[PDB]
Amino acid sequence: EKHFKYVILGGGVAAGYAAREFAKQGVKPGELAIISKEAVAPYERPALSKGYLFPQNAARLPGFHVCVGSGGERLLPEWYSEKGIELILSTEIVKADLASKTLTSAVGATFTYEILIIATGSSVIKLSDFGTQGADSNNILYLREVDDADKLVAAIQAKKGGKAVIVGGGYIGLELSAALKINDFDVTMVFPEPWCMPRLFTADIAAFYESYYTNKGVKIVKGTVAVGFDADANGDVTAVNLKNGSVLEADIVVVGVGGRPLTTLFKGQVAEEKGGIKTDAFFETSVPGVYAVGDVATFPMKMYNELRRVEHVDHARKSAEQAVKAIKGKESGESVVEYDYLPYFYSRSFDLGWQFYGDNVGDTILFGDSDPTSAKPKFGSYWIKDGKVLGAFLEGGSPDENKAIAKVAKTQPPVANIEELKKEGLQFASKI
Ligand SMILES: Cc1cc2nc3c(=O)[nH]c(=O)nc-3n(C[C@H](O)[C@H](O)[C@H](O)COP(=O)(O)OP(=O)(O)OC[C@H]3O[C@@H](n4cnc5c(N)ncnc54)[C@H](O)[C@@H]3O)c2cc1C
Ligand SMILES: NC(=O)c1ccc[n+]([C@@H]2O[C@H](COP(=O)([O-])OP(=O)(O)OC[C@H]3O[C@@H](n4cnc5c(N)ncnc54)[C@H](O)[C@@H]3O)[C@@H](O)[C@H]2O)c1
Repeated sequence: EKHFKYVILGGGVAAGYAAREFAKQGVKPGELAIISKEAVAPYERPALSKGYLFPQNAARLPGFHVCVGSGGERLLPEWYSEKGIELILSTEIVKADLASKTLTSAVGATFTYEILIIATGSSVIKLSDFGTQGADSNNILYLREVDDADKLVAAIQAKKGGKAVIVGGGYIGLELSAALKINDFDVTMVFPEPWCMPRLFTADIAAFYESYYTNKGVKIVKGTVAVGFDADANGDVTAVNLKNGSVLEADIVVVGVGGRPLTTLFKGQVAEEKGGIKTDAFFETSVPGVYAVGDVATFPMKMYNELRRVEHVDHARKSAEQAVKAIKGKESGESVVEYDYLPYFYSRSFDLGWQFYGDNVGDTILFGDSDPTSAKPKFGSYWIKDGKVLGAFLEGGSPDENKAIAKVAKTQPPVANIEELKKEGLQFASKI
């Protein structure tokens, strides 16, 4: 039975960035523990679907421990022990009782706390959820944690030069389709929607990336779903059966069909909304002394005057920081300001890299070029509602251009002339 003044439950992005903030805020040896079911210290999860899969110069632990993903210092296991912050690894909590402030591990150990930070992130929706036949065949893989990534690297090696089917057209789908093609697989991506990345992309943006990918040799099958998987006598996947009637041969299948916030330990004990744990502007739940951050939190997004849940990395880092600031502020008598987040999303495919800021609401225009067979692609999009820019996307931007579009999203400037916005889209951003 161990007690700590502060317990972070989960050892991911938000956990690590919260530890770093606790350090900055003066935490003392013996005050803080992090409990994680993973066997390693907090790391930059984004590396797992990018640099981890590169066929050379790949990312590997301990290189991508937090906080190197945002250009900060690296927090190795030794940083935590030198600060007297205890890492309790390979420990999965299976029961949380918020009244008695007690956590229980699968093996029966118990942990009590005074303040709890719920940083349990998301799990992955699985094809067993859809009732897809044969979905338990071997070499049908999902990607969330570094153990998953290691299985994937192992399959990439064992099936070298084979066929991969990627089930899903979101973030995992785009990144993994690219990764498998770069590792010399024949790759087909399958999804039900009419264009990829429906959670952000417009039809116009999606067409650029889908043409890019098919020019690289990736096949895309839209408007269908998997209905079953053939397997061999060892139970290893051999083929994906589609609802449209097509059967795709496959040595590896990777699935990216959505994440789910891991809130199940807390059902009934805290207020929920939009699938996550409802919080205030300081990441406090409906239970005092219990905070939720990162992917599990539904919080007030001040600039859009709405409750939202964000399932991306920038928010996991900044929410973690805000929570610790609020906790420390409450212990002194000190005021903290309400979280004021600008959504920042990004991804990379092959030699492409885009950034998006703000809100994808209103009607869209493109600017730049747009031609996927251009020497060096560089184009963007503005989302315009009520005469003002609410969202901005840019592929191929310099650091100054990226900062400029972020300033557009943050300040929501009015648009006088649309044709002058489309010719000179970034001149507009730079004048803001
Ligand atoms: C492969 C991959 C690539 C990504 N890349 C990007 C990207 O490029 N850009 C971007 O904006 N976003 C990206 N994301 C999303 C981003 O990483 C998440 O928003 C971020 O990790 C959320 O941080 P978190 O702390 O809330 O959760 P997570 O980092 O998932 O951390 C949750 C932690 O809690 C542990 N946990 C859960 N339940 C328990 C329990 N019961 N007991 C003990 N431990 C538990 C988990 O094992 C894990 O350590 C990506 C996600 C994935 C999966
Ligand atoms: N660059 C990034 O921001 C980035 C990269 C990797 C992962 N992630 C995160 O990791 C989590 C997992 O990503 P994800 O791509 O699984 O989810 P996502 O929410 O980004 O995409 C879900 C996708 O599942 C597909 N889908 C739904 N039903 C399906 C079906 N029946 N059959 C085939 N496809 C179906 C859709 O094409 C949809 O695009 C999310 O939180 C995501 O934000 C983010």
